[PDB]
Amino acid sequence: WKQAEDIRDIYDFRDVLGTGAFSEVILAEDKRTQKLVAIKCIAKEENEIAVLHKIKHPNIVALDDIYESGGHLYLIMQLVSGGELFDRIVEKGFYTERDASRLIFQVLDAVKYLHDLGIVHRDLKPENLLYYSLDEDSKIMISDFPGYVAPEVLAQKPYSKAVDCWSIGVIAYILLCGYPPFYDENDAKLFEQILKAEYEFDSPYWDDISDSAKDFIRHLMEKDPEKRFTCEQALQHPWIAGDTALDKNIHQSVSEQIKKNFAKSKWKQAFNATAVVR
Ligand SMILES: Nc1ncnc2c1ncn2[C@@H]1O[C@H](COP(=O)(O)OP(=O)(O)OP(=O)(O)O)[C@@H](O)[C@H]1O
Repeated sequence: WKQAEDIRDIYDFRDVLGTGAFSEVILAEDKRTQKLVAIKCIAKEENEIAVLHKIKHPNIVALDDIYESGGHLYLIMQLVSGGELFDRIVEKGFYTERDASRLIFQVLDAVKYLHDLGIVHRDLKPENLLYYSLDEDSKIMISDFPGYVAPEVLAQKPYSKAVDCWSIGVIAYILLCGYPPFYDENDAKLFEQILKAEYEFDSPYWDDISDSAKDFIRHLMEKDPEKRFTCEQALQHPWIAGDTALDKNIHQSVSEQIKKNFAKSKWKQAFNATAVVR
């Protein structure tokens, strides 16, 4: 933790890379080194810095430094130039259970590590899952330090690290069909479906998906936090540890469902479709 006289003495603030609820992420140059970073600027509505600065993991975005101004906190992060999770899936032509499995393994591995350090996302979502670079074989990254929230947290019951495993469960669902497992225009009923963990592998969107992927999802999207798979157990499941994930081209359907259920995606495919032509 440092205290900048004027942070712009240290960093050249450029483009807004993304936007949060209470934050915005900005592309900046470290003027001292010429290296490119992402800076999360958080408005003012240590113990955290200590553990957060100790985070060293391939599939987690590094917290390089922290500066504090009059009314802001500036988190100097590893720059990632790959884009969000669903954006890439929608923009690329071939998608399989295998690609989904290879993505979940990484998320599990990263989250497991975070739980060993005592960190608990609790708000892990696809917007927090970014590709490291633009290449096809690029790894996924957790950036951060509406259905994704575990039933117990919404029940205001006591909860633990297991809430992240539920969140990972939900992402795996969308990664295989393209739409959230809990959907309703009325917010009140939506929270009831989540609290009851009531969901199905409805046809025909779930016709080509293997049984092992379903069983896997069932064990993470478990209402009981004590029956729910840990990161370790899910990492030991055949769908992640074995060879049960299929190589069926399930892209078109998953992609269209994402474009339908997520506003950003429909024209992210369009921008990229036009930008690549040149
Ligand atoms: N290290 C990074 N490199 C490049 N882009 C990033 C980086 N971190 C975040 N972004 C972009 O900025 C967005 C904001 O990230 P965050 O602000 O961490 O996500 P969020 O969905 O807004 O979660 P929250 O509302 O809790 O802040 C990301 O979705 C992504 O588009």
